[PDB]
Amino acid sequence: EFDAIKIALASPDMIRSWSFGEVKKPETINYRTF
Amino acid sequence: ARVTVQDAVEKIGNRFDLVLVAARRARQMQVGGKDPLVPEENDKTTVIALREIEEGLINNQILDVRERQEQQEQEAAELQAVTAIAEGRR
Amino acid sequence: AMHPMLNIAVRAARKAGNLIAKNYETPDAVEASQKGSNDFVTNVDKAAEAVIIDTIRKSYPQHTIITEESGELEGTDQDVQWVIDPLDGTTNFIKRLPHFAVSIAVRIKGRTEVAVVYDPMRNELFTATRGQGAQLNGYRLRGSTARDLDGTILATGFPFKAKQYATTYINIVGKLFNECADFRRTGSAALDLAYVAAGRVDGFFEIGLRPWDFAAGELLVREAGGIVSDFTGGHNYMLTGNIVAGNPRVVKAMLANMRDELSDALK
Amino acid sequence: MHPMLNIAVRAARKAGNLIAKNYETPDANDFVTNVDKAAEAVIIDTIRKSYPQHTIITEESGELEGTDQDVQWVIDPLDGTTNFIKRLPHFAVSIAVRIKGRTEVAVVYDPMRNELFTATRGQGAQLNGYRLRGSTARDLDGTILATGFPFKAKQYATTYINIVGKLFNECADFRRTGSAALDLAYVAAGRVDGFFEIGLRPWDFAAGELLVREAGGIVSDFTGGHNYMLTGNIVAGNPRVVKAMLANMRDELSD
Ligand SMILES: [Mg+2]
Ligand SMILES: [Mg+2]
Repeated sequence: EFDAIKIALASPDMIRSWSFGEVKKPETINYRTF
Repeated sequence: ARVTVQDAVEKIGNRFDLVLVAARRARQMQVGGKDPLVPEENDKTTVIALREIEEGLINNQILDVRERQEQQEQEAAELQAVTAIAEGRR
Repeated sequence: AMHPMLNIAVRAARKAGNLIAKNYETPDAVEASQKGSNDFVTNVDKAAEAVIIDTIRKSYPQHTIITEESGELEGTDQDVQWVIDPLDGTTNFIKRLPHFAVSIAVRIKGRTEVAVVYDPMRNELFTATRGQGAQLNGYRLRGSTARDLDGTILATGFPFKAKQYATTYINIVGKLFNECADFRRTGSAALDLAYVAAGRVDGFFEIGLRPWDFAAGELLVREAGGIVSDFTGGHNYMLTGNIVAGNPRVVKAMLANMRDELSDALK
Repeated sequence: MHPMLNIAVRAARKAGNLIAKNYETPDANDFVTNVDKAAEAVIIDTIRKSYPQHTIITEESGELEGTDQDVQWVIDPLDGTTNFIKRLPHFAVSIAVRIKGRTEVAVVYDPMRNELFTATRGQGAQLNGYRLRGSTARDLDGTILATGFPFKAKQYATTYINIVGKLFNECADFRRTGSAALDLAYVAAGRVDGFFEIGLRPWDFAAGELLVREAGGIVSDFTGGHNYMLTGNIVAGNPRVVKAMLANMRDELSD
C-alpha cells in the first residue's frame, strides 16, 4: 500500500481537516445516564 | 521423515531460496493440491515438499515451467470454449 | 440539535429554491437583461433575492446582508453578515440547463459560521456548520479520499469575465491534463465546491472568482476534510478571487504542479 | 415508429430502474462494471424477448448477431461511467436501432432527473411530449460549448488544448459533465449551444447524433466529412454555430 513514510508539521488547515468536529464541553459522560 | 535439511540446501545452495521454493511447492500441494510426486508416508505437506526437493526433482525452474505449461493448457481450453460460444451466439 | 442561524438560512434557501424551480418550468416568465460578459441577469434573481432578504429580516431585522445586486446592505449591526447568491450559474438558468443552486452563508467576526447551497433540480441540500461538519440530505461529507493527482477529476471554471488569463489558464489546464484524468465544468462555483466537499470531484480550481460565489462553499469543503487556498498557498484568496480547493494531498499536488505554469500577476 | 420506440423506452426504463436501485450501495472500481454488465444483460433480455431477430452492438459484448443483421441494436447501458463510479449523478442509457445502414431509432434516458429523449428519423425527436427545437444562436457569441477533454485519446492532447484555447478566445464558455450521450442530448435540446468532442465511439453518440440532427442541427467531423462515425471526431449543433466553429477550428488541426 506504500513504500515510504513522510513526516512534517501540520498546518492549522490540515488539523481542522483531520477533525470531524469541534469539542466544546469538558464533561465526558453523564452518570445518571451512561 | 525429515530431521535435517542439508540435502535440500545442497540441491538449492541457499536456505532462504530453499524454504521459499519449498513453501511454494507445498502451497501447490495443499490448496488446489497437485498430487505429491514422491509417495508420501501419511505426512504433512511440508516434509513432502522437502523430500521432493532433496530427491532432486523440484526447484525454481521446474516450478516455473510447470506453471507456464498449466497456463498454456488452461488458455488453450478456455479459448476453444469461448470460440464455441461465439459460434453459438451468432 | 441544529444550529439556529443555520435553520433560518436553510428555510430561506428552501423558499428561494422553490421560487427558482417555479420560474424554471416557464421559459416565458424569465425576462433577463445582459449585465456582464456573455451572461444575463433575470428578474428571477431580483425575486429570489427579495424573498431571501425578507425571510432573513423576519427573524433577523438587523443583520448585515451582502449580495451581487444590492452590494452591501448594512443593517444596524455589522458583525453578522449574510453573504447571499440567489443564483449561481445564471447563464445555465438562461438556457434552462438544470444545474444551478442558491447559496447562503453567515459570517461572524469575519469567520464563516454556517453555509448552505441548494440544487432544486435534484433536490440536493448541502448544509455545513463550523465545528460540526457538512451534510448532504442527511449524509456526512468527507471529500474524495484520493491521495495523488492520478485518476482524479478536476472541476474548474473559465474566466468569462477576465479572459486575459485564459492563455495562462489554458497552459495551466494543459499542464494539469498531463497528470489528472478528466475535468469538469458546470458554470456554477458553489456546486463545484459542494461536489468537492461531496467527494464527487477530487479537486477544484478557478481563476478570479467573486467573493459571494465561494463564501458558502468554502466552509463546506473546509468541514468536509478538504482545504482551500490561493494559487500560492496563502490565504488571500478572499481578495484575489483565485481559488483552489480539495483534499490536502490533491491540493498540494496541484499547487506543486502549478507553481511554474502560473503567472506572476496571479501570485 | 411506435412499437420500436415503445420497446426501446421500456428497455431504458428497466435499465434506469436497475441503475438507480444499485446507485444506493455506497462504497469507497469493479462493481460499477458489474452493475454495468447486469443492466446490459437485462437489456439483452429485452432484446431477446421482443424481436429476437435483430442484432446487438455493445461496447462490452462487441456485436452479438441473430438472423436479421439489417437491424443493429447499439445499446450503451452507461455513458460517463466515471461519474457513477464517483456517485456524481450525471449518466444515462443510450439505446439506438440502426436499420439499412442508417440510424432510425434513438433513446437517451437519464434515470436521475428522469430525462427520456426519443427520436425517430423524419418525424423528429421528442422529450416527455415536447419537441426539441435546437439552439437559437447564429454564431459563437455568448454561446456555450459542450466540450469534452479526451481522457482516452491523450495523443491529441496538446492539439485539442490549442483548439479549445482558440475557441475560448472566440467563444464564451464551456461545459463538461463527463457524459457524451447526455452532452449530445443537451446540445440537441437547446440547453447548450454547440458540442464537439474527440475520439468518441459509435455506442456512445449513436443516439445523440440523431437527437441533435432531428433538432434542426447537424453532426459532422472536424473536416465537414461524414466519417465521424468511426474517426471519433464529432462536432454538432444547429448549423450556424457549427459553421462558425469549424471556420475557426480548421486551421490548427492534425486530422
Ligand atoms: Mg450569483
Ligand atoms: Mg458505455
